Amino acid sequence: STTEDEAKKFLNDFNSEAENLTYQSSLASWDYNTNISDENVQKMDEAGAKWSAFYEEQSKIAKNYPLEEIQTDIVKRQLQILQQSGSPVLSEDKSKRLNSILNAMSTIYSTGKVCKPNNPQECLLLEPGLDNIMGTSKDYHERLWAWEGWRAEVGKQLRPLYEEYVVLKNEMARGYHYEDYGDYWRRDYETEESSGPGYSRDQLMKDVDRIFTEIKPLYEHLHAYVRAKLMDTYPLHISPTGCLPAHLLGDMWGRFWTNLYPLTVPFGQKPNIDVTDEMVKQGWDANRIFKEAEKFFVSVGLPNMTEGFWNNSMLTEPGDGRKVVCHPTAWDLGKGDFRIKMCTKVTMEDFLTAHHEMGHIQYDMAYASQPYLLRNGANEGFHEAVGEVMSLSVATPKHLKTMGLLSPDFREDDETEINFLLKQALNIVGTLPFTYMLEKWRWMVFKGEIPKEEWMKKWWEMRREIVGVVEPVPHDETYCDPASLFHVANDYSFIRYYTRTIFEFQFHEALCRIAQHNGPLHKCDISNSTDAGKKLHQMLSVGKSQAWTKTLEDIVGSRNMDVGPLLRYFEPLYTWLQEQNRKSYVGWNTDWSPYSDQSIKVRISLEWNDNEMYLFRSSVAYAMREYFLKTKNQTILFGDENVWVSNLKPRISFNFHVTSPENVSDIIPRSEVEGAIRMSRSRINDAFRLDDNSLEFL
Amino acid sequence: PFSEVFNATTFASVYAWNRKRISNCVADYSVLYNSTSFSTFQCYGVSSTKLNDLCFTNVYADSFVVRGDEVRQIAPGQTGVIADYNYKLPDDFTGCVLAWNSRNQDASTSGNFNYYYRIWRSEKLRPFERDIAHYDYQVGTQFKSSLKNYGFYSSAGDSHQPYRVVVLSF
Ligand SMILES: *[C@@H]1O[C@H](CO)[C@@H](O[C@@H]2O[C@H](CO)[C@@H](O[C@@H]3O[C@H](CO[C@H]4O[C@H](CO)[C@@H](O)[C@H](O)[C@@H]4O)[C@@H](O)[C@H](O[C@H]4O[C@H](CO)[C@@H](O)[C@H](O)[C@@H]4O[C@H]4O[C@H](CO)[C@@H](O)[C@H](O)[C@@H]4O)[C@@H]3O)[C@H](O)[C@H]2NC(C)=O)[C@H](O)[C@H]1NC(C)=O
Ligand SMILES: *[C@@H]1O[C@H](CO)[C@@H](O[C@@H]2O[C@H](CO)[C@@H](O)[C@H](O)[C@H]2NC(C)=O)[C@H](O)[C@H]1NC(C)=O
Ligand SMILES: *[C@@H]1O[C@H](CO)[C@@H](O[C@@H]2O[C@H](CO)[C@@H](O)[C@H](O)[C@H]2NC(C)=O)[C@H](O)[C@H]1NC(C)=O
Ligand SMILES: *[C@@H]1O[C@H](CO)[C@@H](O[C@@H]2O[C@H](CO)[C@@H](O)[C@H](O)[C@H]2NC(C)=O)[C@H](O)[C@H]1NC(C)=O
Ligand SMILES: *[C@@H]1O[C@H](CO)[C@@H](O)[C@H](O)[C@H]1NC(C)=O
Ligand SMILES: *[C@@H]1O[C@H](CO)[C@@H](O)[C@H](O)[C@H]1NC(C)=O
Repeated sequence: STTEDEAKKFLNDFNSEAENLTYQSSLASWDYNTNISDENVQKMDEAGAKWSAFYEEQSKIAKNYPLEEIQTDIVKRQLQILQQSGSPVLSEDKSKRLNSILNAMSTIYSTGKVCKPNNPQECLLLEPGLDNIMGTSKDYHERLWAWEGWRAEVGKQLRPLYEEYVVLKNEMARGYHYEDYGDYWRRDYETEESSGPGYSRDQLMKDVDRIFTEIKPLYEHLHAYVRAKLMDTYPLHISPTGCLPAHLLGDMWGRFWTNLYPLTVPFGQKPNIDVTDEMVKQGWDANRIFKEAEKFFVSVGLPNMTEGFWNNSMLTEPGDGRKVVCHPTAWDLGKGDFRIKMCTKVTMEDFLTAHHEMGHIQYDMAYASQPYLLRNGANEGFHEAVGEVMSLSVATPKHLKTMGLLSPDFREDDETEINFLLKQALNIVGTLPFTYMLEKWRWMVFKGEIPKEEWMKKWWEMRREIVGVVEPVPHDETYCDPASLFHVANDYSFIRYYTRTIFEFQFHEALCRIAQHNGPLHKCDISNSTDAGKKLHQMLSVGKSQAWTKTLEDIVGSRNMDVGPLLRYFEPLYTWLQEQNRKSYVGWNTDWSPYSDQSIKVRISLEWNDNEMYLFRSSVAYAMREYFLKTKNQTILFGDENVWVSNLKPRISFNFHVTSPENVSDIIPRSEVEGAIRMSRSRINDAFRLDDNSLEFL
Repeated sequence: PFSEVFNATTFASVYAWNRKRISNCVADYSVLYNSTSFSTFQCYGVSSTKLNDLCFTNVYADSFVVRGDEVRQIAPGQTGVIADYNYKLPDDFTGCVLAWNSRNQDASTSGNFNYYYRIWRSEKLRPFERDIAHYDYQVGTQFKSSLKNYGFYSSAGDSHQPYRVVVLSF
């Protein structure tokens, strides 16, 4: 009869056949993740193959129901989800090529090695080896070696794979009637509200631009403070006015600044909160940690953990010979089965992670009553926002004091709150320009606003202008520096981490207002607040049945993303940073580089393509060898790879500087390179058939 | 109120339930009151306290293994797949509905797929009528069976767990 009834029948049959396959796939995945073996890989592969084949087939039938003839909102949203994702229009060879490219990128990221300059046999992987150096080392040259060996032995491998990946993903997204892959990634935030126009995919770009503009002053003051503290360590390597070098930010990519806390701590004589010893005492185990998390969630009115949660979840590493994945994840298996897989130690970080994963589980059982398509977060940021706002409420010193983990003799002075807010800001405020800038670069790479010959140029232009971070070594188009990040090489969207923070602090402000908290927002605990839990459960009950704008307006009173709660959270830290940055320079210039002061500008006056540039680099290396042999009586095998070229106009001018072999941090002084040029000027100017007037060598 | 209705080893599916006619006088109802094993013992038309002395012409007892979240559909006066296409109760109901969990008998680790429910019918069921005919129905462009089987797993929530429902009718 009517298309509404046929759509309802199709959705009922799809749900009945879909919880079956989703639960079987989840059971196979759980059996692999809690028991790693080659036998359990095949079961997960088979179950996922059945589920994916069923999903693409049912999307193919789901395309046959026109969306303009459906009046019920729930059927409309379910059919929109079914029709948006499915079998692409890509041909079988192109789809095979895309799968091979993605597998190659993941394998290169997971198996890439960087070897020491002095020991060729000491080659380091990223996760145990290079991450330790990038997070713990205070040596400029070791960190520079780790930062430059990565993106050169790995990113240069990922450059042509990413170049083909962009084209294939853009074709696949154009097959789904989108402009590019960035639009297909921005389809998550698109809604059709009943009253007035809804949220669009360009509105997300406009909103994140506005939010970054609003967070720019606080990030500028935090950047100035971090630069002033990172001038003490690493002297004569940081400009007081310029950007921060990319290899001194606490990790490989500068994503989080949390490892800079020992260098940038205010009031280092004040100890931070660490109740791990108090749970080593009093006989705390993982069961006590998760029972306390359940008690916290019961205190706000949210339901208890189910009986199957306590039986089936892996809260500890198994004592028997079972290999497990030790990543804390909350699992929504389906059919009312909620489990947490995590290897819990008796630590404060594990306490807060337990509260985070229990918030994920609470969201799952809140929207478990919805139909299967709508059993998700309102957008991709809501789940992680709920987890982080539970972790924010729990981690307050008042909560630990009433929990018994903090002694009553502990007093909260103004110096301790500054340390807590700065440690929070190195993870929260320090990651927002990086996330925004990376998503922006990916969006205009997919759109085509960045041509293939300007990828690294635009990457390190927006890194200087947006993040205030300068590269220590110039990078041409042979490099692929975004692809050295996990999410870029593994095809993961990144704007969810940006929207998560805004939504999290909006929810924090709303729930602290409901809980009648009167003090500063960073000292707020929503425990014993049945009204706050009631509003939160009203939020979490609707998973995807309505627009996320309506859910956001229901919980925080605003339809739009607002960073005002985030700035209100960090207001005392902002005042303290403004007081501290009175003798320092706030802001940065995009002209200073670690290699900028020692580079010689070369003007071309007249076919100067890459071959002539290679010949020029070889000539400069030969002049370097001749000067070092005939002046200092030292033999050093300078090569073309030791001559670094920056600010390359296509035929007008460029800048160059020379570094030592086996040490990329040893930039040769500009006077020495000038003397080498003036010593062997004849061969250099005879290699291109020109006089000394055309090549100025200023 | 008999032992063989509530202690049967195999229970019927909801689409093809089992009706047992009782016409004896052995009905003390104290086991049903004080068993404390019934998840649902709410009923209508009687106060569930003056049931011992009152007598009836005949007693009809049903048996199905519906899921946990469709135990509420066995009440009169609301929609649902079980209430529409499976067993349906009239608006004027003078009996009692009893239900209890059966995870230990009707659920397995690999899944128990021996219990079926009707997913669609041409017309809504009139009160107290049963259909057993195996027929296919149309969704999209494909013909598939109107009987879908329950997936009863041991590691499932209470809403997705098997529930043996016995409905008395007076
Ligand atoms: C979730 O995923 C599970 C995965 O296991 C799935 O369970 C399977 O369900 C199917 C569909 O109901 C079951 O297959 C049916 O089973 C019986 C016969 O099964 C016997 O033998 C098997 C051995 O393989 C045993 O496992 C089982 O216990 C029994 O001993 C029959 O009822 C079915 O046959 C009918 O349907 C076929 C469909 O094409 C027809 O070809 C066939 O001829 C039968 O239809 C005809 O039957 C009558 C013939 O005279 C006639 O009256 C009818 O009108 C009709 O024409 C069918 O084979 C399968 O056993 C289950 N697997 C298990 C338990 O491991 C769930 O279905 C799935 N759930 C959802 C909601 O998707
Ligand atoms: C972990 O996985 C192994 C398989 O790698 C399981 O061993 C299987 O156990 C089943 C059930 O008894 C047997 O039928 C298989 O033959 C076994 N396989 C092998 C390779 O020995 C093992 O039971 C799992 N452990 C747990 C605790 O679930
Ligand atoms: C409010 O939550 C707090 C914990 O955040 C509870 O406070 C303690 O509860 C225990 C157990 O009842 C008492 O022995 C303590 O005296 C309480 N206070 C402190 C300072 O530790 C409190 O019970 C919750 N409120 C209610 C009404 O239950
Ligand atoms: C690589 O070169 C750097 C820079 O020349 C060396 O690091 C130190 O550099 C400072 C000036 O920046 C000198 O005063 C020191 O003598 C240098 N050495 C040390 C040990 O501090 C660095 O040593 C060189 N070698 C390596 C292996 O990194
Ligand atoms: C949650 O579980 C605890 C411990 O069994 C119990 O005391 C409490 O009443 C339960 N809360 C609710 C709301 O059911
Ligand atoms: C959980 O495990 C306990 C202890 O073995 C058991 O008594 C209980 O029935 C289990 N609960 C389930 C499976 O829901």
